[PDB]
Amino acid sequence: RWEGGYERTWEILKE
Amino acid sequence: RNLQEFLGGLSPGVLDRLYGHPATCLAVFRELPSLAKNWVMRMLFLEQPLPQAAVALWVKKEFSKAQEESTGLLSGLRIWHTQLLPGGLQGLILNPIFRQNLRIALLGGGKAWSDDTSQLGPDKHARDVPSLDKYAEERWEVVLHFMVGSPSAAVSQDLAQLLSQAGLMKSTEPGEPPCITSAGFQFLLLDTPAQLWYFMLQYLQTAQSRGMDLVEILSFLFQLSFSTLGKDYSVEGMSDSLLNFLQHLREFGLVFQRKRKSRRYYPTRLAINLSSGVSGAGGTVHQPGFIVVETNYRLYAYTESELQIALIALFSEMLYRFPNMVVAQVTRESVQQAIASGITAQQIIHFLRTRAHPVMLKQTPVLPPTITDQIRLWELERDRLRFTEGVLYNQFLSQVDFELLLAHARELGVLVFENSAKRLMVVTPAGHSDVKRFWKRQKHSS
Amino acid sequence: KVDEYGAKDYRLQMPLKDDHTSRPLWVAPDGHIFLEAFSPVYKYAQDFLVAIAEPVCRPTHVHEYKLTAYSLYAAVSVGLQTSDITEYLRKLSKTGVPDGIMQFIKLCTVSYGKVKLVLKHNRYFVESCHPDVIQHLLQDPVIRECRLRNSEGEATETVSFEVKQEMIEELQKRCIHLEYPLLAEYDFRNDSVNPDINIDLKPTAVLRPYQEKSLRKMFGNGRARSGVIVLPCGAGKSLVGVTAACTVRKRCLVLGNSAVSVEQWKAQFKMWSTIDDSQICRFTSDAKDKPIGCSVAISTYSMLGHTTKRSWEAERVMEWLKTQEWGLMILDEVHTIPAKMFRRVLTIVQAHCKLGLTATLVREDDKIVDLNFLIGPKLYEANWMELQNNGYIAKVQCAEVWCPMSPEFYREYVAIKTKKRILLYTMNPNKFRACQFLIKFHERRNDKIIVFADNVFALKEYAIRLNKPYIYGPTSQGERMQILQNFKHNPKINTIFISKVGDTSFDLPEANVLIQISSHGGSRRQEAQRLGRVLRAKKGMVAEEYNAFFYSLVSQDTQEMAYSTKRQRFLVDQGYSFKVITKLAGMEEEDLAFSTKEEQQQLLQKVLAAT
Amino acid sequence: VNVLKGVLIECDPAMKQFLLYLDESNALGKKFIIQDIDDTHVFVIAELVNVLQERVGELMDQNAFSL
Amino acid sequence: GTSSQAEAARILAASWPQNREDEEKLFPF
Amino acid sequence: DELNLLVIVVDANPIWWGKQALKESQFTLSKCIDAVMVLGNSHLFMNRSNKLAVIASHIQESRFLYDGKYEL
Repeated sequence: RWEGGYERTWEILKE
Repeated sequence: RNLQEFLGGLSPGVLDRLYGHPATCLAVFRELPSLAKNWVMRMLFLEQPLPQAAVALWVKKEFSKAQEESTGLLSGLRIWHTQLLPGGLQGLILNPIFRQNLRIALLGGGKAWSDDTSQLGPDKHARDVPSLDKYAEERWEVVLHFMVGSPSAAVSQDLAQLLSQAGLMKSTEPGEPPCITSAGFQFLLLDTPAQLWYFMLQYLQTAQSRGMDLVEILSFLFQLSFSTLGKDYSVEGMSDSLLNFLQHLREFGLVFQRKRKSRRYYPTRLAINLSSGVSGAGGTVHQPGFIVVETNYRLYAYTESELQIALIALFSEMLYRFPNMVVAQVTRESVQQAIASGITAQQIIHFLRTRAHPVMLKQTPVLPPTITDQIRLWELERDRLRFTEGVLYNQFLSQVDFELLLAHARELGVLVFENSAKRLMVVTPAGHSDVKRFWKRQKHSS
Repeated sequence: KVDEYGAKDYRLQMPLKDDHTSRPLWVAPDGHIFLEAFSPVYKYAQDFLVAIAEPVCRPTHVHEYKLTAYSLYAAVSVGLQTSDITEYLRKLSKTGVPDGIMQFIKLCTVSYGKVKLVLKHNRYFVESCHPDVIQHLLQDPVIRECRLRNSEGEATETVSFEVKQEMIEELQKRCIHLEYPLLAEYDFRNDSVNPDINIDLKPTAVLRPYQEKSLRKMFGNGRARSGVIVLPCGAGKSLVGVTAACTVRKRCLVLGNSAVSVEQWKAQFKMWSTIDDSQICRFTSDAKDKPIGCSVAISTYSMLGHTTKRSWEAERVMEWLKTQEWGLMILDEVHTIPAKMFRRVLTIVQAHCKLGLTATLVREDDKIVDLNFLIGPKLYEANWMELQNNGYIAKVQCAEVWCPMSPEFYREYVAIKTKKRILLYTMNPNKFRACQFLIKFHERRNDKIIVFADNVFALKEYAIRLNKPYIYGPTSQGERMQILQNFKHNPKINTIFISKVGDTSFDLPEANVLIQISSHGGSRRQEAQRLGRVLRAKKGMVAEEYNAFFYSLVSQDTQEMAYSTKRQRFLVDQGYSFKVITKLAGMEEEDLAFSTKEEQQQLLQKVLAAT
Repeated sequence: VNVLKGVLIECDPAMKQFLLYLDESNALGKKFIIQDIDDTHVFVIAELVNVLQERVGELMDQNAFSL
Repeated sequence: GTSSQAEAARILAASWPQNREDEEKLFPF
Repeated sequence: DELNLLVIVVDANPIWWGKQALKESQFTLSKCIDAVMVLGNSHLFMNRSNKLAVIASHIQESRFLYDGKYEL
């Protein structure tokens, strides 16, 4: 049921 | 052609005059083979001629080939010479002038080549070693920019005349800038040390044109080679011919001088290694590679100067131009066009390997072998057909006559191709006349 | 503006900022994007570009992506707004983003998902929250004709309106012209007409990271959305479709290219789903099953594309399918869809969620733009080289082998000018010798050898002279599977010659050596797909970068060369390289056929006999 | 007597057969390939040889693709 | 025949890209 | 890349050289030092990569010794 919702937006963060 | 090749082709008097300068002796000795260096050091204090057989007995029998190679190289350079030893024998002895100058250079004594810069004290407008190297790079880039034809590089007209004498650019239409020839194209892809070495070789071959002493110029070049980077030297004490030659070198950036009246001058690492030509400088820390070669025949350039842009566009179709990056594609069309311009594939491959980006250096082969092989295949496909103008001899009714005529033509060295099975052959237009005359004369004798 | 060298001078419109090495992206105002793989931010930029941009070229170091209205629509329907996209772009772009690209993105994103298409009660409604848009669209004559007419011919009246079933694709194309693309969103959880099905995922099912990523991107906020997902053959693409069907759990219809595809789909559904076999049926002409109670119906396009009268039972099953409304529809080999007969199938069938899976999406007839609204936006496309690195698929060793032409053969080839030249170069004695040497070498290496030959006659002659099994047009299915099992199980026979039917007409056992002799003549996607399907992941040589061997025989100085460079271009887009092998080492010592030219001239006799 | 001074061409057998076809079929028009010489060499007038290579230039052009 | 085999080998050695490489002068084989 | 290093160790015993000096022979310590220096100069002459190391061996300790002539 991992298909409910997922985004790698938080992976995209300035470092 | 290395430096020793040009030295081996000069007259004995020029060699003798050059030997008067200790720096020239040091350069010649350092450029010798190891066995030659050992022999010269052995003969350094030998005031008597050495029997040739005695000298030959010193080396290994197996190394006799290299021994004779060094012997002939030394004889051609006229470091030593043969002397009529009493009893008909032929001894060997170094040049007394050259030997004495070498001793002065090594043992000491004599007079210094030039006075120290401390006479003028510290330089008011002194520069830094990185500044000097950057200035030399800027000067050479400006020279190449003029070679391109861009209006940015406004250089001396005498420089253009020198290039024309070198044949790089032919001024077919006066007033308009000359068009760079095929040899100029090949030179354009040479590495910067190779470019400088070729230019200096041409200058030396045309040294007498400006009425400049070749011996003096070579001695000054050697002195620059053995100079120290980051240190200036006294301009004074040199002939006006050498002064103008130094002006030319400054125009090339090989030596820095703030003003034409300045009595100091800073040689550059390019000038230091200029004597060595192409080899010798095994530790050349070149500029970082900014060319990325992808498997899809795409080149990406991390550059901003028009010079590298022109170099890349010589053999690839430009696609995009970003401020810090240029996207181009290598095609069969562009490579074939460049080859038609005279550039060889090896030059393109070596150039790309030279300006290879560090990322691609991680690959065990520097560049994708597919692309290199494709460039080689394009080069071959350009030259698939073989053309040769000649005359056909095909009326041979006798095999013996055909064999005799073929042997005579091979004696003349004018044969193009032979076919004994069909008794057919082709000859050069030049060699056609002699073979025809011989055939007619043998018919007459029959 | 263009430079004298021809490159586009975009420097003026690109304000470069000092964060050069840190930021990996170049955004040219043409709409193209460039990324550097060596950058430390590669993964983040990779995912961002995949989400927003459609990949074009992915060689080792520098990749090129493109921006399209469909790509922007996909990004919006994923759930990303304009501000976030702009911010992330400017954070990754080496130079400033040109205002033209900004304006293009604004214009595209401002109207995405505005118009909604609903399939309820076997009726298609168009609705939206902006009635001015709908009312203004009524002026379009195409929209007038597409709108359902009353029994008297009058037009039917967030209020929606029914649209003619036949005029869906017409509306699909028209809406793009109306700059208001429709939304293919399904009520995944709000469904009430179609109940769920006793089908789940077996514990043996494993989702590799790219598969799960693609599935979750499809399931935008938990609602299934129509689209196309591109995966290499054997990468679990069928498993991915099965997983999607299990997730939807609604009524499922699957369409395959051929009967073998239907059989494989049924086997995969059994292998990973919990659906009882009573609810699985194959709507084929050979194995007939009752459509009633069939939760997942598997068929082919031809079985639905039969314009001619079908069998009586087939008519009843088609009536049952037309009456039933499908929560999910699955289409395989999407590249064949743009054909007119197969496109009519989409109009024929009424389904909510349509998902397409394939290995390639470059139809040589450039009929792909319409497919962007025939099904939807391209959902995902895994990086082939990346999958090679992860070892999910074999790391292929590609090679192109040039074969010299015999002087008589070449003279004949030059003499002919029409399409009849195919036979001569496909029957090059040197090409035959090269193929024989390769087969001998790989058999001595104990390799799985599959040799393709599109030409019927050439395949027959090659296989017969080499005395190896051959499969072509007749392809008796029982004997076909007999030959396949002989190759799979018998170690004595490991050299199978296959005609054009090897593309999609049957199942290819996993192999390691694939030798392609003759191709269609420019089908850059067909033979690339054939290469992808033939060579699969094999254990033992995963560490090595060359565990699968592909050879493409091309005759020198023929037009075939022009085809090969034209074709493998697609594989170049995936970073695959082809090293030219003019000469094969070892052919001298080993005795091969046609050593004498006197044999070769007899072969020429045979070839010219067939014109 | 009758002995000709022209330009000989040396190529691989494929190009040899291509030149044979050019001469026989009169694709170049006038039979300027008067006579070959050897198993890989031919003898042509220098008047047409340039244009002859032109045809060869097209040939290897047509066995290639444009990017 | 031996003569035929020799002639075939010779003409094959006259292949276009091979002869150039020979005059100027990975995979498991 | 061929870097040749020729480390030279000199027997600098004052007693033996004093004995030799009293003998008033042709050879003294000065000639030995000159010969060593000339040999080292020649070694540096033979190649740029060559390096020279000179250490004098004396009873008290071992000493690390290192106009028309070469600057270096």
